[PDB]
Amino acid sequence: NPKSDKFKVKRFHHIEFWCGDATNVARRFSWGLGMRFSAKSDLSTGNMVHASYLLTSGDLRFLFTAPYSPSLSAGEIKPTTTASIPSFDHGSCRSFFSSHGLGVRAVAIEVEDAESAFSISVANGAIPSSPPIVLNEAVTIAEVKLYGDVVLRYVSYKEFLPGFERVEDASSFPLDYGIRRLDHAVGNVPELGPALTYVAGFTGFHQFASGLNSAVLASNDEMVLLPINEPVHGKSQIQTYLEHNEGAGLQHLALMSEDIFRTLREMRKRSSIGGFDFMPSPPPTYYQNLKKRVGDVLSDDQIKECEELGILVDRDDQGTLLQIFTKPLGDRPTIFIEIIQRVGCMQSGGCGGFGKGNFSELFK
Amino acid sequence: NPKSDKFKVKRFHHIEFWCGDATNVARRFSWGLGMRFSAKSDLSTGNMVHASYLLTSGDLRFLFTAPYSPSLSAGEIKPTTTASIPSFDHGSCRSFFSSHGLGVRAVAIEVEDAESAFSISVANGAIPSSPPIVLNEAVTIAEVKLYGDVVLRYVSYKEFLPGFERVEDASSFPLDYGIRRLDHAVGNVPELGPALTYVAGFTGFHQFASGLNSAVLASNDEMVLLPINEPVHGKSQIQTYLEHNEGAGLQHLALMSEDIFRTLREMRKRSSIGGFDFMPSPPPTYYQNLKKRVGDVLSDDQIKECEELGILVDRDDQGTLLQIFTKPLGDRPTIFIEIIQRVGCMQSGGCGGFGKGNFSELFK
Ligand SMILES: COc1ccc(-c2c(S(C)(=O)=O)ccc(C(=O)c3cnn(C(C)(C)C)c3O)c2C)cc1
Ligand SMILES: COc1ccc(-c2c(S(C)(=O)=O)ccc(C(=O)c3cnn(C(C)(C)C)c3O)c2C)cc1
Ligand SMILES: [Fe+3]
Ligand SMILES: [Fe+3]
Repeated sequence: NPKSDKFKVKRFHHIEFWCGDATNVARRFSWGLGMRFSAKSDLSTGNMVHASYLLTSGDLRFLFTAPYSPSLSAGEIKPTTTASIPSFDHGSCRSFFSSHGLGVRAVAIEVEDAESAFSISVANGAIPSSPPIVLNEAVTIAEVKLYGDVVLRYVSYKEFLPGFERVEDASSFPLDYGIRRLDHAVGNVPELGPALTYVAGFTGFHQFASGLNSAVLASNDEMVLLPINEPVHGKSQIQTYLEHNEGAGLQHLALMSEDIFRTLREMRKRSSIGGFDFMPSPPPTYYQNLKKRVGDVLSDDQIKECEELGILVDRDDQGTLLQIFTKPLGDRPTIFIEIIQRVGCMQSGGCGGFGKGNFSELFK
Repeated sequence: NPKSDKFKVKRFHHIEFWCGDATNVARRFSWGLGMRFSAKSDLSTGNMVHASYLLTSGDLRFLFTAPYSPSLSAGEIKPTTTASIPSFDHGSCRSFFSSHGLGVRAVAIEVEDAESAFSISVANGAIPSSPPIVLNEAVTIAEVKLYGDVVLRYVSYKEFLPGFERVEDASSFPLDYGIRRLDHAVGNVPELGPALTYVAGFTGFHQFASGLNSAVLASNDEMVLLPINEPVHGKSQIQTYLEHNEGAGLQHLALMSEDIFRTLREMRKRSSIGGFDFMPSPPPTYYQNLKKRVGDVLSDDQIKECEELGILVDRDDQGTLLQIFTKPLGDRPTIFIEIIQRVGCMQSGGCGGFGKGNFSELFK
């Protein structure tokens, strides 16, 4: 839109979850989402600091990290660290998890120059989290505060980060349920205004046009979308999140699927056998009314298939979007996932909206 | 053997894992081990303190617990607690996990009288962890220190604990790979002598007849088996465990299978899709030699099936045992699982031994 990015942003690079045990979370997510085990950085690769496992599905990258006993790297100093992600900190990790529980620590975006991106962001009010560091004279990584204890990590290149080792053979089963990339990453905050002013201030991201108030910030080509909500008192779902999460943090990750019907069949088969659960499906009435609001974009047959899978539908102009939501990913009623597929706008980011019309249509 | 139990022990009741996120660990374990989601105690059941999920497979019960934000129960006091497991403590839980990582907090055994069991144990040198508390005038639970931060929980009745809610319908998929009960729970300690003297001292358990020294303690009917190892310096596998685990703790849980061949086929199918990995199989030579050492108990065909599944075999007198080991359950190279099936002794506990002969046969 006005295209005011203060630095060249390319696209989402990865999402990093800080966990208690990386192995168990990553394996659960791999099976439930159909993401392949692609790379690792841990004791077997010489990393005495943290255990990190990368899952991939198309362009989507989910990183799962947990801290080893500090005792293993007690003789190291930053200049001699065996960690592959220099920003990692045992104390910060444990504190983050103890406070918020399983959740996203970093929303990483690929930029043309992470060093430049960091300096420009800070010059513009971003709170530094981790300075630019050049890994193997090939990749540069830097971090600034986004909201709560969630950071925005900048990654630039001159597969995954150096230090990581590609997973081979049978250790890497080719799971794939259709998920292809991260559409949007939404955060919950107590006060939307200051959060918007802060994030838009350091990145230059423009605004992309109950119980909550929301706003979507987007890069120049609107492919990187960072929405934010705040609660509206007088009980907000966003307020309950803030309480259980102990403050602001990522609310949901919307994952684009090249075939949402296939992704939902595959995910639903695995719900009760190690996978993810979905929220209760809409009533039959929602599908009756769907025939009247999107009848021109989806046949009666495509609508029945949406009903079988509990898929929700909504639309703007230019496009339509199919979406569905999982139940919380872990113990706390905080972070959850959204599976989405957009029809139209030939594709332009945000085609079809974000389903705000479903909040209403669902209640009816 | 001498049958010196100081109180009436019945059998293993459950194993409790203290986690960062109970939901994710429990769902991963459910799928990888084929254990049904049977009961829960969390926000939906009114528990504002902890999230606890029970998985069952035959008589085997695996409990997964994680602490919610203390803020949710900040107005509670022990006399008004909403926790279903009165021994739970946010601080202790977080400390345990931060220190050791994902692992067993409690090895629970059913006794005729948990109050009596606790008092007698303490009179005999057991270090109290949690006093006897009567839940819903129906179940009594008490805890004493076993080793490290692992406690021995006594449970007596007058399904699972009160407060827990049975999982119904589709929320409980009937997974079952053949696992039926807990055979033995082994702990690693720095000094075997004092640990044996301590545990045998308060329970009356009798001794059931490289790099390590081990000893097996057993109840009267030898159905409850609590083995313990210590490292032997001059690098012990047990020493590496102690370092990564930050001290003593449960090393492995041996799970009895009513059909180890079926359990291994099912588990192996799921290894790379959210399940558990197994250690590298024995060489073909191990199976050639197996034909000569157990040829009278297992046909050539049964031996080839053991080779396909990587199952190890060993024997004493009275019986033979089939066993296999998974790779560590979580991030740290600490706790792992053992799948076992015993042939003979018609069944008496410990029939066939524990595979000590395999340590040698494997190296060759
Ligand atoms: C907690 O239970 C839930 C789950 C999903 C929704 C829900 C619904 S519902 C009630 O229909 O199910 C419709 C759209 C969106 C949705 O994902 C969204 C809404 N606005 N935006 C922005 C980008 C503006 C934050 C989104 O990303 C969401 C989260 C609401 C409550
Ligand atoms: C860490 O890698 C491993 C995995 C398994 C074994 C292993 C082997 S191996 C080398 O053949 O694979 C054979 C038997 C047993 C076994 O489970 C055991 C041994 N003694 N006892 C007692 C009860 C006395 C502690 C047991 O419970 C075990 C743990 C050894 C190293
Ligand atoms: Fe969304
Ligand atoms: Fe064993």
